Amino acid sequence: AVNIIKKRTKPFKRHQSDRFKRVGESWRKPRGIDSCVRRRFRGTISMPKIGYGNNKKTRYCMPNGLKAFLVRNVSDVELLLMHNKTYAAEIAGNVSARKRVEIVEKARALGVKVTNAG
Amino acid sequence: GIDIERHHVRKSQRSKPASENVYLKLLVKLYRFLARRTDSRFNKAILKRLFQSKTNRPPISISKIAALTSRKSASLEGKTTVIVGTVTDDERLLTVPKLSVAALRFTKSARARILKAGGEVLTLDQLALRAPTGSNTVLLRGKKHAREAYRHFGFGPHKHKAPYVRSEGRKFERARGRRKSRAFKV
Amino acid sequence: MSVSNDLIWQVIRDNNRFLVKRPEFGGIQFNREPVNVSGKNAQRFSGLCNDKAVGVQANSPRGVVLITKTNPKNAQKPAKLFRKDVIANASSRKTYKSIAGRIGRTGYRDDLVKVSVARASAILSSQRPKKTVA
Amino acid sequence: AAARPTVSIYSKDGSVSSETIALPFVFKAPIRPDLVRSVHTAVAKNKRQPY
Amino acid sequence: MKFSRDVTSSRRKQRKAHFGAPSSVRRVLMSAPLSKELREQYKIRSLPVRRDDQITVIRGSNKGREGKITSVYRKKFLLLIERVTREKANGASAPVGIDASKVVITKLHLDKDRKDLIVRKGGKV
Amino acid sequence: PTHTSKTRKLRGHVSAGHGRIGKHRKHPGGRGKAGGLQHLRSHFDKYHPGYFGKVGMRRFHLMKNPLWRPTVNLDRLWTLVPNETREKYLGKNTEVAPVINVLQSGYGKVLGKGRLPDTPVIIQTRYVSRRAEEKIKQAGGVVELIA
RNA sequence: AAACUUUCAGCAACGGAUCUCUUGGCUCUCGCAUCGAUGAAGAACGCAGCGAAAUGCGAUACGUAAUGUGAAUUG
RNA sequence: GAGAAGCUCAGACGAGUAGGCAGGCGUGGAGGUUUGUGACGAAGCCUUGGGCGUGAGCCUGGGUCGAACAGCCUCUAGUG
RNA sequence: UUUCAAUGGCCCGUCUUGAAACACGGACCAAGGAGUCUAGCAUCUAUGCGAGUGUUUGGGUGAUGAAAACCCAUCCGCGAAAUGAAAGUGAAUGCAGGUGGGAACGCCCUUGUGGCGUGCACCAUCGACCGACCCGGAAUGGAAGGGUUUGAGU
RNA sequence: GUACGUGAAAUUGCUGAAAGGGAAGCAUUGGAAAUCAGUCUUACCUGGGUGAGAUCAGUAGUGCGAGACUAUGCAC
Ligand SMILES: [Mg+2]
Ligand SMILES: [Mg+2]
Ligand SMILES: [Mg+2]
Ligand SMILES: [Mg+2]
Ligand SMILES: [Mg+2]
Ligand SMILES: [Mg+2]
Ligand SMILES: [Mg+2]
Ligand SMILES: [Mg+2]
Ligand SMILES: [Mg+2]
Ligand SMILES: [Mg+2]
Ligand SMILES: [Mg+2]
Ligand SMILES: [Mg+2]
Ligand SMILES: [Mg+2]
Ligand SMILES: [Mg+2]
Ligand SMILES: [Mg+2]
Ligand SMILES: [Mg+2]
Repeated sequence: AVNIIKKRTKPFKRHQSDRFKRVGESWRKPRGIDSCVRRRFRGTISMPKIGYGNNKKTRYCMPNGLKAFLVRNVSDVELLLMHNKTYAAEIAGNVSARKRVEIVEKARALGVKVTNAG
Repeated sequence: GIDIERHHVRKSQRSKPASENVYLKLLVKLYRFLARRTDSRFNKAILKRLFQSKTNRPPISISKIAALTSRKSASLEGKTTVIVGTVTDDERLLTVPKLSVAALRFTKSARARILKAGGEVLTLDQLALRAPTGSNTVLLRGKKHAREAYRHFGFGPHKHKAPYVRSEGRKFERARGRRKSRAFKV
Repeated sequence: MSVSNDLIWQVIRDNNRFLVKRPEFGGIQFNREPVNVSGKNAQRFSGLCNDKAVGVQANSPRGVVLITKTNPKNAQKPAKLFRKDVIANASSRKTYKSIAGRIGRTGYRDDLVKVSVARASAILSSQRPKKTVA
Repeated sequence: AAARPTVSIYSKDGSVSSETIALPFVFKAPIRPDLVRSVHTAVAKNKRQPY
Repeated sequence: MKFSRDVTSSRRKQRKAHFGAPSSVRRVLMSAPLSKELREQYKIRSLPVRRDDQITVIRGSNKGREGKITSVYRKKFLLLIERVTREKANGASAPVGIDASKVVITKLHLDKDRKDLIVRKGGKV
Repeated sequence: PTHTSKTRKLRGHVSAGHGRIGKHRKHPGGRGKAGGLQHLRSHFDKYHPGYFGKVGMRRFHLMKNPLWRPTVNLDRLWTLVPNETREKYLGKNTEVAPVINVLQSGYGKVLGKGRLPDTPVIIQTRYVSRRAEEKIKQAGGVVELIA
């Protein structure tokens, strides 16, 4: 949770997804027998590989050094009582406005940071 | 670049059992500790065999145990036999001697006959208490190549192995290529 | 009589009502059982295994209740297995000292004094009045 | 020696009675989640109707 | 739990038998609870509704209204109650249907057959 | 189950493991085991020698019941008797000797593998090998033949 | 500088994916044995206050007798 | 203590078609479990906002919407 | 995020020695769309039991509610014996043998990669034993004696 | 609003933004413009100012030896 470095912030888009709407952006390994991308010719897009993996100490951490724990109710927030300096509460999208208020209050009581407050 | 040729790179051995038996996991836990905190080759032998598959851990019968521990120049008189595997009975041995055996499993008949003859049966954790380094122990194994598949492995011209045949008799692979009167023999 | 505590952990290390496991962050696990002060899924902190174990829960409206497991003769009697001592209306200095005495100075779970005090501290911090900022 | 692992019997009003039963030997059987899962996987298929 | 081999818990069959019920079957399906005073008087919990019966609405926007049953629209499983209407665009008043299960009968249109139905159902006159 | 199958791993790999050059065509060397004498000979002659041709006499309408004769060796003879009978006679000196009727244990011939303890026993069998009979007689017992 | 072309977003179209549903299908099991020259199966033409397709029916024609229910039908 | 399936110290190494193996991601349905989410808005969809993962993917703000739906351990397949 | 500048970047899929090809498919988008299930066989793994193993051909608690669970007898399959075309015959000289290597254990050194004694598994090897075959070989039987051989044996 | 639940994509109109000398798209790096997040110095500890208060360390007593706890009082 100190000095968080990302080896890369660009997302690795699928080859030719910029040219055909039928080709989604989500990454696919090119397997063509002539593929210039698979062969890594200069000037082509990069492919995901294990060398891009981030430091094990800072992996998964948000910029503030915390990791965003999803919470669906008050009891999920109570799970983060002792882990106040390592986990932040992320309130689920399908939690009602009433329950969301009770969650925000419980997190504030425990000193748990909430990523999506408001 | 570096010119490295890599043949024995990844070790080929099991580092843990494939079994999900929780009690086998407890025995491994015991013998991981014993093999690490002692200088005994016996404990490393037990730990390694606790990982092995069923086919690599053949059974042994009480007859073989009785024979192996009763040789003329033995001195294996009052020592505990240990096998990481199943101890079966041999009903052909009409009178069982007094034996001390430590094993993973005992067949119901093997266990009853060992006890009735005044002997004793131990699990491997009981063995660890009695001989924490395996001192004055006879470590034994069953016959690895007694299983059916080894009748067939290596079959080929003039190898004298067993063929894979659906049935046995004349008309089932005893003709051309198996005798001189039919072209050639093997 | 006893079913082994090692055996119980093997059964419940990945399957129990009190374990909340998520695949995020590479696989985190939380333990929610009442007699687990640390809140982490491990054999030594699980009250379901250990003959001696402690838990610190919140007591309404102030203070904490110290939960402890009685002598293992009650292992088969769940009604007599858990002891719940209400340490409430004491100050923070008084509360931590009693927890340390009951758990540590008795030799019960000396390994769990620090975690228990920290857990009681956090519960007490959660119960304080809210200085709401209008 | 004498194990004496008895189990108490409770009356219909919740009070423990004076009668006990020795703990049946089956309660000392090995507890095997791997075996139980394998058997349960098979047995739970045996009510299925073909489609 | 049901145990009879002659009873179906199939959702498909139950829904088909309800929405495909013939006219005489739909009469029993459109039953209403009797009022507390009527339950004691006749020892009967509920009856198939009937035209010219007196009810009060117990659920919905029209809860608390009272009136005769002007018609029993069985094709729609609906009751039409007197003076329970709504205004159309052109000022005409359109009757508003209410489910039989959502009213309670406060006065029965007793007649020879209805009297026979009370005694047959174990009730009193 | 399908979830753990190799087919699931080959999704996105165009040739499904069967090669781009040679492919996964319909039967490219014929159906079944056809061709053992011609283009499959190098397999048949290596792994199934003796496959082709005839050996021996035919026997029309073979009926296996008159040929029924499972065998038991001497080393199993005392295992056919109950535990109480073994304790009463085996190793003791008695005026009567136990009768082991091998036919009621499901055997038609007594063979001679193994050894016998030194107690008399009467072995009732349809058939017996020569060496089996000699070892029974050395133990003080006898063979009595039955039908 | 516009117009024009191109991309993105909002809004509006075009289109009918998606999601949820389901008096339908499919499959299994259990039970049963009953067509016709006393004219069947099938076909045609007709029958309702306002009815063409379906259901039903046959000049006694969305039916007569008989039995049960017991106030509807409904556009 | 550090899910002993854990913890800790160190060194070397990293092209890949056809092909092989492993560990993962996602989908429909089944058992178990989670005082699980939900008309005070489930699912779905849009997005000129945010976050996580090398990646498969995942979480979230705002908009739209109207009745169901999800996490964890297992089972299963007409599963990308 | 958009755009600009500088530098790089040919159209993917495919068969191919070789595709940017003046080789073929591909105007666009949605939804659908291809290693399955079954009778076997083989290796490997897990589980149960083990000289045995396999309750589901059947029968029972059974009527209640029962396509499940659970229980129960005789057979039978595979395995516990091979060999021979067959008629047939059918597995211990010995500690169920000897030799070499060898796991594990014990003892001696004296700090070596030690010597000594048992020797599991496995492999190589010399024998013995059973069947077939080839011998001599003193009406029917083939006992002792043999063999360079032979068997998917002990 | 019956051309009716939700209402995707291709494709289209309007509005806004931006770019454009014989394609466009992409990658790297920054400029420019637009837009997003830090809520910090919260907690805990001590000192300083005043304030009121059932008042705290050792003890007395209520499971024999030692240790923790609550509870009646004193210690004011
Ligand atoms: Mg990234
Ligand atoms: Mg191909
Ligand atoms: Mg070719
Ligand atoms: Mg590589
Ligand atoms: Mg499906
Ligand atoms: Mg929603
Ligand atoms: Mg878009
Ligand atoms: Mg990352
Ligand atoms: Mg498919
Ligand atoms: Mg260039
Ligand atoms: Mg090629
Ligand atoms: Mg090409
Ligand atoms: Mg070509
Ligand atoms: Mg072509
Ligand atoms: Mg074309
Ligand atoms: Mg599709």
